[PDB]
Amino acid sequence: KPKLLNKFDKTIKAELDAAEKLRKRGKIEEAVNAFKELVRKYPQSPRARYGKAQCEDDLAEKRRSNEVLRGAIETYQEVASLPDVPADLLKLSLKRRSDRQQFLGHMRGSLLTLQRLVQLFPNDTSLKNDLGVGYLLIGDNDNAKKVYEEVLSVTPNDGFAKVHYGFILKAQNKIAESIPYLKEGIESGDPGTDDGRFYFHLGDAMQRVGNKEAYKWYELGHKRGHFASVWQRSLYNVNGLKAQPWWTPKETGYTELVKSLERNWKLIRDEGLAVMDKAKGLFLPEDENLREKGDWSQFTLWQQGRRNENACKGAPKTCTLLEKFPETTGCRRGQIKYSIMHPGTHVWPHTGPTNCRLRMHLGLVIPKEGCKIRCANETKTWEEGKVLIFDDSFEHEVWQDASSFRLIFIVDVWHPELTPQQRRSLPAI
Amino acid sequence: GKCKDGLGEYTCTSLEGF
Ligand SMILES: O=C(O)c1ccnc(C(=O)O)c1
Ligand SMILES: [Br-]
Ligand SMILES: [Mn+2]
Repeated sequence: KPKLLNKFDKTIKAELDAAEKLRKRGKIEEAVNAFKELVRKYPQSPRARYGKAQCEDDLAEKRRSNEVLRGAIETYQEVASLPDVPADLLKLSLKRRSDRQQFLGHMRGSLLTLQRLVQLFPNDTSLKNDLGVGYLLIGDNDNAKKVYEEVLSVTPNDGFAKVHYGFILKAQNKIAESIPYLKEGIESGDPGTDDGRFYFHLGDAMQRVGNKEAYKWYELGHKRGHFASVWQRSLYNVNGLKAQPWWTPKETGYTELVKSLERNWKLIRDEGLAVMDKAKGLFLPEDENLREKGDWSQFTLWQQGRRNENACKGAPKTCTLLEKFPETTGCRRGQIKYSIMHPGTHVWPHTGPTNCRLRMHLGLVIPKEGCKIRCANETKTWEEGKVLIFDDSFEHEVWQDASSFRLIFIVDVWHPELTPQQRRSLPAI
Repeated sequence: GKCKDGLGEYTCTSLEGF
């Protein structure tokens, strides 16, 4: 189907085929040398250069080496620099370059390739969609939005562009506007639309507008293997981990951590209050669009398993106390932070990103009435000097209707059933 | 842009390599 041979490459098809057959049989080492031989003999051959790249690519797989793949990335570029490159081969080479750049984490470099691909092929809609993804990976939602707007004006029915346009709208807090795009995009069934992210966000957007159809989408996402359950909708999961909304200290096995938090809770409180009084700028407003209303700020001591040295200046005894517990200071998928919430605050129902952590809440300043937290179908309250534990990968909701501020201390721990190797290898969140 | 409490970002992990 795809024609990858220009006029000259057709005259050396036997040599090119002989080398390609070696690569297909997994004889990577022999195939690399064969294509290198063809590159020296035919330095202008696009197919010879592409074969060298593909062989380097397959070598990285067998070797599991980044550096081998990085070499293939340059060779894929070399193909596009050669003269008289067939269009199918040109697209295949630069697309695989982008895909491998993103695989390695080179998102900025993948963008340039994707911009070049769109310039070379202005009528290819799928490449524009791929360019939009390139923008979303570096955090450039403004440019990603334009790309999908450009696609939708030419192809209004493209489901991939729809879910991504809807996703961008929802991230911009345009909840009502995002629903038709997310819903029509998933319903389209186009490749790429069956993604847990769009199920997760479509149901959330519906909950925020009072649409009772939200949980139908949660059930469908669960039915298509994106969600472990209707109530537990995290997307970065290690399958098989015990899943329950609420945990007791015994069940977690972190009894020594809990004891230390409850026995020393007053010093933890006092250092938080001192920061409130004399260094309030260390408390930063929640910035994930999780509030319907109210005031909610957090003072973070650890994130992604990394201590914030300057932040710990404000709570030195607390940070020293926590250094003894690597189950939380080493939790690269959690944080340690003070959380202050004021009256008139409601936090939308929401789910955390991962099932690999449990959340400990130590009450520090808890008004008598007005403060409560629901996880799954069960609502509970904080207590000063006491620890609550819940799995925030389950839907949970919070209210603050007291007459003064509520201060808690939040300590994330690895899911107890995670092995040491898993705790060291899992990418940080 | 990190996923602390929610799933607002397009990708929450920043993986690099094998
Ligand atoms: O600090 C809070 O009140 C709060 C609200 C919603 N979620 C969490 C959490 O720890 O996940 C904490
Ligand atoms: Br400061
Ligand atoms: Mn939460």
